Amino acid sequence: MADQLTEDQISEFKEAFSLFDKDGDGCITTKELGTVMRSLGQNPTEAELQDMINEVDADGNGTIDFPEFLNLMARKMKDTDSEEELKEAFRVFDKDQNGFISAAELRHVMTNLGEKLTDEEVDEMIREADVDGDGQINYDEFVKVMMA
Ligand SMILES: [Ca+2]
Ligand SMILES: [Ca+2]
Ligand SMILES: [Ca+2]
Ligand SMILES: [Ca+2]
Repeated sequence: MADQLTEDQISEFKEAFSLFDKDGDGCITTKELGTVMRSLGQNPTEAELQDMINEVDADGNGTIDFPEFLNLMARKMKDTDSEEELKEAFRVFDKDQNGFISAAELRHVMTNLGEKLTDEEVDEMIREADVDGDGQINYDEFVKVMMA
C-alpha cells in the first residue's frame, strides 16, 4: 500500500466504519464491536472486546474513531499487499504452476526479467534457497529467501 491513500479508498473506509458505528456517533465502542463480531459467528469475551478496542484506541479515550480505524485497516491493507505481492512473484517464477520453482524456470523467468545468469549462478541460487534439498524452491522457501 505505502502511505497516502486515495480519496475513494478513504471514502470507502468511511462507509465501512459507518457499519461498525451502529449508533453513528463517530466512534466504535466495545459493545458495537461485539454486535459486529457476534453477527459474524464469533463470541469474544468482554475482556477480548476491550483489548481489541484498546489496542486500536490511540488517544485512549475508550473508543475507536475514524482515523484510528483507518490506520488499522491501512496496516492490514499493506500487510495483505506485501503477502499478495510475494504470492504473485512466486507465480511468475513457477512457470508451469506446479508449486515449485525449478532451476530451468529460474533461468527462464530471470532472463525474461532483464537478468541473464550463467548455469553456475542459476544452480547456486536454487541451492541457496533450497532448504529441504529436493532441488527445487517451494513457496515457504521462496518466502524465506525473499524476506531475507
Ligand atoms: Ca458509536
Ligand atoms: Ca479513540
Ligand atoms: Ca514450476
Ligand atoms: Ca526445496
